[PDB]
Amino acid sequence: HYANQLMLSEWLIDVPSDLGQEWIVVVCPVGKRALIVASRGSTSAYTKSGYCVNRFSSLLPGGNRRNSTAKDYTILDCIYNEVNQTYYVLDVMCWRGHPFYDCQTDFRFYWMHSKLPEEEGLGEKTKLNPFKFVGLKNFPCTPESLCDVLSMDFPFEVDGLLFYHKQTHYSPGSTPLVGWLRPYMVSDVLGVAVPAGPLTTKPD
Ligand SMILES: CN(C)c1nc2c(c(=O)[nH]1)N(C)CN2[C@@H]1O[C@H](COP(=O)(O)OP(=O)(O)OP(=O)(O)OC[C@H]2O[C@@H](n3cnc4c(=O)[nH]c(N)nc43)[C@H](O)[C@@H]2O)[C@@H](O)[C@H]1O
Repeated sequence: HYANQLMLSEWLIDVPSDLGQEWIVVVCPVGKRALIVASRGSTSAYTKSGYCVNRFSSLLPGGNRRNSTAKDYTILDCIYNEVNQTYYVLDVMCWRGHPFYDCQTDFRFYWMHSKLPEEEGLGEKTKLNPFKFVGLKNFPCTPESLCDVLSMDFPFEVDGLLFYHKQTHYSPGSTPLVGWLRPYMVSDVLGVAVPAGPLTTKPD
């Protein structure tokens, strides 16, 4: 079935000792989690719960009129952002038929840092690509980096931060090797200094 296909995070309560040297953080936009599947001709979006929420065309190698082939299917882990009609790419499980489930995440993240941009107008709205696909940036988890990101400006309403272990592979379901925290939470839970501002402002 198409359900339980996305790797899920857990609240990050315990702080990994090798955090700054073995983990990377991703700032996530507000939106809906989605399994994306481009296969022979078209692209389909599934919910975390497994059912299709859309079937359209995209500039992904998988489905599309112009660009298609056998086992040329591509599978992504995305967060759909309504206000921007954009599918923010979080992870890649399979590209052009090359599976990446058994690969460590820092490889997966780097592999999309360069292969997504290589697709002509993937980042723009177009007749064959009505929905934009934009890869999310990941950063180091050193104190300085965390401060950098927490003071950065994003083209979307930030929902939270995901913490990935560089070594873990891709396995569907919740896992401790992937952490989650609202931005205004890092100070307490991660015991570090942080730049005052929108992203670090706690709710009272
Ligand atoms: C709690 N947690 C560990 C967590 N929460 C997350 C994320 C995340 O990575 N981790 N996100 C990427 C986002 N998120 C929160 O869950 C919401 C999920 O909404 P969305 O996936 O876009 O719509 P959807 O139709 O899947 O919504 P669901 O019925 O699942 O209802 C939302 C609930 O799913 C659960 N959930 C979603 N993602 C995760 C997740 O990744 N881990 C865990 N443990 N739980 C999650 C939470 O209870 C969340 O409140 C987000 O809006 C945000 O409030």
